Amino acid sequence: KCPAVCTCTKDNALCENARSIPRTVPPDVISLSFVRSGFTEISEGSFLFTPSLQLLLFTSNSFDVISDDAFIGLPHLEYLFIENNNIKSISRHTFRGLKSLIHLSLANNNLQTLPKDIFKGLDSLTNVDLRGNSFNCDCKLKWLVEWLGHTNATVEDIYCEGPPEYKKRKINSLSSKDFDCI
Repeated sequence: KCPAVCTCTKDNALCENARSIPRTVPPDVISLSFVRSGFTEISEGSFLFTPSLQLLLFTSNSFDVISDDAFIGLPHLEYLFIENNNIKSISRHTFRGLKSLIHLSLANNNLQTLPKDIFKGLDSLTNVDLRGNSFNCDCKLKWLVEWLGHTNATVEDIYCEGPPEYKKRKINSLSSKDFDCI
């Protein structure tokens, strides 16, 4: 049955003010959304009780950590929209196992950095949205500049919000020349 913090149809569940990721979402749902949620963390294997998800949305939440393998066990997931959240930390293997993922959004989360190889193995990606963040253009972001240069995925123009000498520079236009790290 539909969890009380959710509203469900046959195909879809929309959860609001959830205090934890519910483990009782009906296992046949193919799209799941969390809005204004109470939980602060997304630990490994959080969605194993809904293995048939094709779409996941997180919007207007506050997260302390999205952990390694948060989205593991979801081999059919094609759309993952993580937008308009406060997110303190995302991990290197947060998106591990998402071989079918077509479109990832990390838009409007005021992210200051992204860990190296965060998109490793996302071989089905045609779209990634990175706008509306606050990236610091330092050595920790060097990998992203290289990734933007080699990916076939469509990615919008995004801009450094720091350090001050880099502010408003288009990240897509940077080179590894722009970074001399050790």
